[PDB]
Amino acid sequence: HHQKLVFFAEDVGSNKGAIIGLMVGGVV
Amino acid sequence: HHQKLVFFAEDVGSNKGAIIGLMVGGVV
Amino acid sequence: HHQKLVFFAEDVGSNKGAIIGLMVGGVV
Amino acid sequence: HHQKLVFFAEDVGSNKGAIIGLMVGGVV
Amino acid sequence: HHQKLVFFAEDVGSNKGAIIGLMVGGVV
Amino acid sequence: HHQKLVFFAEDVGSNKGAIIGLMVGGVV
Amino acid sequence: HHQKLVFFAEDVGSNKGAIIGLMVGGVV
Amino acid sequence: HHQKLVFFAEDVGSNKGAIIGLMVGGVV
Amino acid sequence: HHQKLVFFAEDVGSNKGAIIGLMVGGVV
Amino acid sequence: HHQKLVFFAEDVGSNKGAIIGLMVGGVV
Amino acid sequence: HHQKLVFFAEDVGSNKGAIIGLMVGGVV
Amino acid sequence: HHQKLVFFAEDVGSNKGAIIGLMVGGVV
Repeated sequence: HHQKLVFFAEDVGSNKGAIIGLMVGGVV
Repeated sequence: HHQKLVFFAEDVGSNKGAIIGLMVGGVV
Repeated sequence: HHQKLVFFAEDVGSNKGAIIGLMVGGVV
Repeated sequence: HHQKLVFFAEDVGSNKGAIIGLMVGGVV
Repeated sequence: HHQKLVFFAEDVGSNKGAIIGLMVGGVV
Repeated sequence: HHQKLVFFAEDVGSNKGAIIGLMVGGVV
Repeated sequence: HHQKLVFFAEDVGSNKGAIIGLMVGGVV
Repeated sequence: HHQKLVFFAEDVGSNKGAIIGLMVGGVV
Repeated sequence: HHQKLVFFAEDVGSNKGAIIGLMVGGVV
Repeated sequence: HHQKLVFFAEDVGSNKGAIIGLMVGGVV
Repeated sequence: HHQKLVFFAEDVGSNKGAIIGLMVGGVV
Repeated sequence: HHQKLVFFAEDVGSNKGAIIGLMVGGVV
């Protein structure tokens, strides 16, 4: 009477890229 | 009387790309 | 009467990339 | 009557990348 | 000959809510 | 000869809600 | 000779709601 | 010949909420 | 010929909430 | 010919909340 | 009547990368 | 009637990288 259960979870809400807010430039 | 169950989940709401807010430039 | 259960979880909300707030530059 | 249970968890909310606030530069 | 410049940025990639990976329960 | 410039940015890629990966339950 | 410029940006790619991957339940 | 510049940045990638990896429970 | 510059930054990558890895419980 | 510059920074990567690894409990 | 249980947890909220607040530069 | 339990935990909230507050430079 064998029995097995497996549960797995990966990469929940991580930032593997970039999140950048503001960029400004140039002569004035 | 064998029995097996598997449950899996990956990549829930991560940012693998970019999220950038504002870009401004040029002479004034 | 064998029985086994496994539960696993990886990478929950880490920052493997960059999160940068402001960039400004140029002559004035 | 064998029985086994395993539970595992890795990388919960660490910063393997960079988190930088402000960058400014240039002549004035 | 007056001149003024202002630059501002807030809340770049923070987690003000929850990021939870796995939930399991019940009799077996 | 007055001159003024303003630049602003808020809430770039934050999680104000929840990001949850797996839910399982029940008798077996 | 007055001159003014304003630039603004808000809520770029945040999750104010929920992002949930899997739900399973019931007797077996 | 007056001149003024201001630069500001707040809350870059902090966790004001919770980041929790695994939850399991119940009779077996 | 007056001139002034200000630069400011706060809360870069701190944890004002909780980061908890695993929770397990129940009779066996 | 007056001139002034100010630079400020606060709360860089401190833990004002809790970071807890594992919790287990219950009869066996 | 054998019985075994294992529980494990690693890398909860550490900073393996960098968290830097402000950078400014240039002639004035 | 054998029985064994193991519990383990590593790297909870250490800084294996750098946490640096302010950088300024340049002629004035």
